[PDB]
Amino acid sequence: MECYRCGVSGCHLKITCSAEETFCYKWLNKISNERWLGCAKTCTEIDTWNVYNKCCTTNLCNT
Repeated sequence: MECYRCGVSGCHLKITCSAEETFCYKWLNKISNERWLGCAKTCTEIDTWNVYNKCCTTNLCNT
């Protein structure tokens, strides 16, 4: 599986997940609009004053 990740060129970059990294994350800073995307072994959904994070478990799901 792969997930999207972000760099200077945008958030369309692809990264291979290990077998244990069964999540793609999409972590958004609600204050700065920073996007943090990738593969992870653990993923907790978050919806606070400053953070939104969504978790998903299929290839390139963190659009």
